[PDB]
Amino acid sequence: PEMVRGQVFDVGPRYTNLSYIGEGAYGMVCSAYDNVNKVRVAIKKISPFEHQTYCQRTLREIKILLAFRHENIIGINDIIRAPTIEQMKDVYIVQDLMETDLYKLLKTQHLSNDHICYFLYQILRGLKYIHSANVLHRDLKPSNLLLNTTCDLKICDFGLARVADPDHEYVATRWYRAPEIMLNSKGYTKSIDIWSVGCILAEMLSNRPIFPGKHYLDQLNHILGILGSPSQEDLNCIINLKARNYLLSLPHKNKVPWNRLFPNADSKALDLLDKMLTFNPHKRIEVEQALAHPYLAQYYDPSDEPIAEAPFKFDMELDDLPKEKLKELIFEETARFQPGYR
Amino acid sequence: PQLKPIEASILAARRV
Ligand SMILES: Nc1ncnc2c1ncn2[C@@H]1O[C@H](COP(=O)(O)OP(=O)(O)NP(=O)(O)O)[C@@H](O)[C@H]1O
Repeated sequence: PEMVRGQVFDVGPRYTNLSYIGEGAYGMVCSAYDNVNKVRVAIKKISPFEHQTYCQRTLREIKILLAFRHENIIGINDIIRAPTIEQMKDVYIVQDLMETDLYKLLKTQHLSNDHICYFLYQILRGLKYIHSANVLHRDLKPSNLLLNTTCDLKICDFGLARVADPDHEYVATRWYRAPEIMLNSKGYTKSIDIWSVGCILAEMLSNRPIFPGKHYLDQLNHILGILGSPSQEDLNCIINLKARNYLLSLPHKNKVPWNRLFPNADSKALDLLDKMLTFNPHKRIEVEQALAHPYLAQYYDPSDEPIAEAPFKFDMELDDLPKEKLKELIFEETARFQPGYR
Repeated sequence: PQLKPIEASILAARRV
């Protein structure tokens, strides 16, 4: 088989010419050539079987991506793994090849207001479909927005996605986490994705993350430094009046108007930004509302903005199964890409 | 990395 940076990529003979693209903790991503279909694809080797959390993440991403059909959401073209459970040590997910992501792009490229507007419409368009299935993505951030030079945007990486439930784990970055998650919320509400989207928008507008905290309390300090100290009702809407004490310990800070940051931004983008980054999740703009905001009027089209057929449902609680069970589920979930499955 | 116009996208295309 082919070896990429010292690792087996056992995807032949159908897939060949693997070129390394990128890396995460238990997964590597390569470009490749599909000789059966004669297209360039992306292949993710994922080796999650050592840890429960990775297993559960992998199963969520698989089930959701196979259940969703949307222009603005990455799909899964094929999945390769061994023919017995004992041999299965890795899983390869074949996806459409995208050219870059928003994170890698913003590194080297000032966006124009036109691109910003159109990228945001695309995110929210994908998100509408997501939320309409009653799914929360929960990890929206630039590195999860895949793009082409044609300016198509696809949302990827649903390892932390769940079914919304107000109200009867965690993450690389807190940078795009809604304030309520540090306070009183499990992030089981659709408002958390909206906050992430606002964070993303702010980052396209200025090429830098708006709230780059280094740890839990610092993340809050960044957020409040812009949004200003919260109102007593935004307070004690709390499910926790004992981290609220911590809030009280902080000096009052004023709301730094959005035109002082982002002085050149379009007034309508800034206005939509204000509505997406509101401290109170209940006062926070929803996906349909945001799509309908005047900033996105040119692209706004309910008739060409698809909605899920039904709510998604897991059927088993994944968080709570041992990795052995989860491995077995992963095996049965991928059997449909095996030759001779019935 | 350098972006072509919006008008390239097929989604954007069905906006005309
Ligand atoms: N289908 C794809 N087409 C092109 N690039 C992709 C694709 N899927 C993932 N990537 C890229 O692969 C790299 C990271 O993949 P990934 O394994 O998901 O990283 P991670 O640590 O798992 N998730 P993230 O924190 O969002 O980077 C990035 O450079 C992405 O741009």
